[PDB]
Amino acid sequence: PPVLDLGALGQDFAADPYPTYARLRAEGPAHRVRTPEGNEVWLVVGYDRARAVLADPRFSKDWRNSTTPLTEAEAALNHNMLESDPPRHTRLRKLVAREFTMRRVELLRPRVQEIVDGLVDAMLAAPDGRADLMESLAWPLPITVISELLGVPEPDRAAFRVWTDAFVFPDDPAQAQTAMAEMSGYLSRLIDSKRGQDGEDLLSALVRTSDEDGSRLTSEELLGMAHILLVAGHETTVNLIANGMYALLSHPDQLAALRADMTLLDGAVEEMLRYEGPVESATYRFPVEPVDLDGTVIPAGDTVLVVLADAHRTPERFPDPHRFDIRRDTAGHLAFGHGIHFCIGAPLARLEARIAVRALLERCPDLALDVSPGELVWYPNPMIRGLKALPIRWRR
Ligand code: HEM
Ligand SMILES: C[C@@H]1C[C@H](N(C)C)[C@@H](O)[C@H](OC2CCCCCCCCCCC2)O1
Repeated sequence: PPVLDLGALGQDFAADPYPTYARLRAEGPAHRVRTPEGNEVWLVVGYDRARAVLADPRFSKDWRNSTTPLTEAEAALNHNMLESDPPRHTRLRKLVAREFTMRRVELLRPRVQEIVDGLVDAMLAAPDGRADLMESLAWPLPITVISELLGVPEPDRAAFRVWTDAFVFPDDPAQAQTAMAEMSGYLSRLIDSKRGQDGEDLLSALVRTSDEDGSRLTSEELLGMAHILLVAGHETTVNLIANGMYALLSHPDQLAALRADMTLLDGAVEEMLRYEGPVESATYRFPVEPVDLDGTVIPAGDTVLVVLADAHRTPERFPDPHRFDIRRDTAGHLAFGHGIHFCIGAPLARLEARIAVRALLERCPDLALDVSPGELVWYPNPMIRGLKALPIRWRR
């Protein structure tokens, strides 16, 4: 079986990748491909198998188990809980699990509500009643919340939309590398700027942790932890809010239902995650030994991508999978992963999305998509499902 080239597709595959994935699931669970970027990885498709592989400790997240080389810039950033296995994963996550529980997150609700209120105020002041939702709300909300939590100064934040329109979605390989180096350079200087200043933000608390005992949180892990916590939502929450609003605006009858009964709101957010969540493939996994998936043997050290998008379109698990239905049973979706690496930010992502979605519906009369779906442009990236821009309008 050849290597299916996804850069060849090309296309087209950016707009709607799903039939490709379903086409593979038909044959079997595991498939060699080459990305638009051009790397040889395995894809794992189909719900049951995707779910199992996410939580299977035969598939490592530690790059020591991978045969793929890292650049120096990549390596500088990889001492984080997501690119670790137990016991390191266990020790790292314990350092911040208390910060991110539902109940600690619930305390942020007034402030999140306040940030959204202000962003929409600003949005609604447009004379023509037209906006790009990505710029006015989807981007600035998550960055503002996570920057306050971690103590990134307001003037420093604009650089991050630049670095992420690079780490996450490049446009040139060397420039993703440059972005990485600059980001790491900056986070290191930010870390140093907290020392001895008695800050109460999370980054200042992590600095003292590391300084009190380097075996509990090394200086590399400290930088890794700042990095992962900061990037995670720039790539994800931004896209859930934009993909989800697009979902709703492009299924007017679901929008109408949600307007008629806002108690449906949490369920609608879940179905935005199921139908078009931002993570289309989970982060890299590395078999620690050959792994046989229904007669396909994945060799030790190869790159394995769990395709969450396909799992979410598996009809035996999610009937009429292509229907966006805000009242669907979404229980068991994979949009936040599964197993020891299950999303730590999930309560915070859900709080930000639920508040943003509610504010839009409540405050934008006759909110509409302001281009046809066919004119929207999705990033070519097959790991992150995200839009370049989301034009909307409302009645002024
Ligand atoms: C809608 C928004 C979000 C989505 C869809 C999402 C999705 C995910 C997924 C799928 C994973 C598992 C990756 C894998 O197994 O390969 C994950 C892990 C992780 N997420 Fe989230 N995420 C979101 C928001 C956030 C936010 C806001 C934060 C930071 C507060 C965050 C921090 C992390 C961290 C640190 C991990 C690694 C956890 C571990 O390895 O134990 N995420 N996320
Ligand atoms: C550590 C990984 C390595 C990948 N690589 C090509 C440099 C990158 O795309 C990924 O993604 C970001 C956010 C985008 C993927 C979201 C998956 C779940 C969020 C957890 C944080 C990962 C960081 O960070």
